Amino acid sequence: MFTINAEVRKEQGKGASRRLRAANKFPAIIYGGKEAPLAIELDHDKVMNMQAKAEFYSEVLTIVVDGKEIKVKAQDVQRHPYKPKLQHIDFVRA
Amino acid sequence: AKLHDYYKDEVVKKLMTEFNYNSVMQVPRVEKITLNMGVGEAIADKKLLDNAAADLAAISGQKPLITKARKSVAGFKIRQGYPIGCKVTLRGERMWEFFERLITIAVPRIRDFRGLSAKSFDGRGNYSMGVREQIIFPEIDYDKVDRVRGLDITITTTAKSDEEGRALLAAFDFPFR
Amino acid sequence: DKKSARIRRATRARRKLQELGATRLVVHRTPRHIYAQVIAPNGSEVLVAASTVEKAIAEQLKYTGNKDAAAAVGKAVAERALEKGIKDVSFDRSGFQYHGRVQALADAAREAGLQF
Amino acid sequence: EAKRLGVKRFGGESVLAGSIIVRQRGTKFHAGANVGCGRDHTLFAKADGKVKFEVKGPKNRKFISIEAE
RNA sequence: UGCCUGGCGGCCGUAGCGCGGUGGUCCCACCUGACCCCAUGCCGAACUCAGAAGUGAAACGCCGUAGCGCCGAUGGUAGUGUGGGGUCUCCCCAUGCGAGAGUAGGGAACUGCCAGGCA
RNA sequence: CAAACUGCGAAUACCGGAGAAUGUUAUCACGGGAGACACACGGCGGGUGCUAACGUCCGUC
RNA sequence: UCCUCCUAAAGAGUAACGGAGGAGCACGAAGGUUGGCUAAUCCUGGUCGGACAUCAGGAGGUUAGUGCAAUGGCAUAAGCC
Repeated sequence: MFTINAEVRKEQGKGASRRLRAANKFPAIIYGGKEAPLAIELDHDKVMNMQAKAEFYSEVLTIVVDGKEIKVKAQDVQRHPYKPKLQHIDFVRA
Repeated sequence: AKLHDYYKDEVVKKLMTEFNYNSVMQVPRVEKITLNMGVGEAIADKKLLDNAAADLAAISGQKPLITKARKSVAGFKIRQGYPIGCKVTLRGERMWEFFERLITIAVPRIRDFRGLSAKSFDGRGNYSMGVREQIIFPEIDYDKVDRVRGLDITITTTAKSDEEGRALLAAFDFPFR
Repeated sequence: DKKSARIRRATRARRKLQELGATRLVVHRTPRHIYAQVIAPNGSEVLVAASTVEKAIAEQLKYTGNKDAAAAVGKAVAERALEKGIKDVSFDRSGFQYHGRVQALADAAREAGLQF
Repeated sequence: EAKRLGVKRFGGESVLAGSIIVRQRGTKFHAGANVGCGRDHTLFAKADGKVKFEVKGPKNRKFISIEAE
């Protein structure tokens, strides 16, 4: 019932993370199961608006990447120490 | 041997009957008996320690070994390596005859006989208490008495629980608490 | 525990012999049965071994565990070692006390034609 | 005076007999094969070959081993 | 050799700790006297001289329990070598290397030789 | 939270074995002839100082 | 005069009239060989016992001890018989 937009990730490293933060984006990863973990790049404002909901803590996330629907759950979320910005999120294929 | 035969004849059978044990040796088996003298007055005089050790050797079948100091404390003014007391490690026929001679006469005739405690245990069924007025024992006669002295009595058993100690007391018929 | 204490006691000689890098003979002693083997310097290979439980060497013995049985086992181990060509192995009595069956079997091995 | 400390010879280095590998104040390394320990807790080579570093034991202690070339 | 038991090595918290179950076919342990082999700071305390009288219990081998505890990714974060900039107590730009912790996952380990027994 | 704290644990530095490549052998040793034996400023990682510094001293460029 | 910890920036060395300390010892055993044992700390019972003489049992696994002040290490013990 929740719409999520995702983009493919083709870069890796602290330099890539800095580039995404400068371009107002931040990466995220999905891991779990026999499938190899993969990284997904997401924007900042739209993802913050998505996370603003109070039901995120107990809702299954439907990631739409490469025209495919994947149900995941965010067990751990990494947040900036004091600034209200997100730099990395973690998801599991539940 | 003389008491061991009767022990195996009746105590083992009654314990097995009451505890519905399956193993033949599940009945508790006595390991050893220790007779120590932790008076603590050996610092003032050393002859009393030798006299008490000689008395213990006479009453028992062996001469006790002397025990040195364990840990020094400034409050009690105790050094390291200074002998304080001795203990007798009763095993075999000596322990059997000594325990028989005790339980025959010595235990019933004690002043203020309130009865032994069945709850005071170390934690695995070992009964380690202390008895004063050493004159109660028959071997210590008024000829060799020096002063009213106490002793520590410990019985070592293969048991690992207080229920087995209670069963052993019941076998010993446990006059009263 | 007795076995752990025995192993720790034997560990001193076991580690000391490692620097030498020479094959050693060890004997495991128990009133029920006695075991013996000759350990290679690598510590994972035995050139020859025997056990008192085996009737191939216990057929002439009244029982597996006795002084005569230990002496016979030591003599057989020494003879097999000599015929195999052990080339002057060392001695290590598994951290035991050298007063009884171990002493008898060591004496038998020495008198069989050994020089240890 | 500043007492000299450190590992004189590391792993994979050819050494000769009587050559010290590491001179340590205590015992941070243990002698292995063809390695001897002196009275000053110093490990010296007992043969000719390369040196190797390995960790073993219940306490994960370090050992020094020498392999002949 | 399919399984069980004990010894000879590595691996040294994937082998460790707590709980339950099972074991005498073989092996191992429990036993009295020791004046005899051996010896006690007393004691047969340890070891040792007879082996099953019986047992598998104190201990010990094995299986389950992922409970305690342990190892542990990809990625991210902190940091740093190189040249520059800024509002030069510090931060950023391009690049290389990259933490800890945590998550996923792993696992009640495995492996070579010898000896006996159950076939 | 830590300079006489690490159940963990970087970048960087250093040693040794093999290696295509380059720097006029650029490397080392021997004998002779030397010079100085009072360095300053800036960059990088710290100490002292009051986590007052643009004060002071270290290793390197 | 010698030695120990930072400074001394994960090789080694590395300085200021920098920040902090110990010593001029000692053995005919406190050395060696072989065979054996293995701490401080708490609880249970204990005329003497005040919690803090020692004892039997349980936990602990080197914070004890390892002669000097300190550092590195020592359980296989370098600790004890």
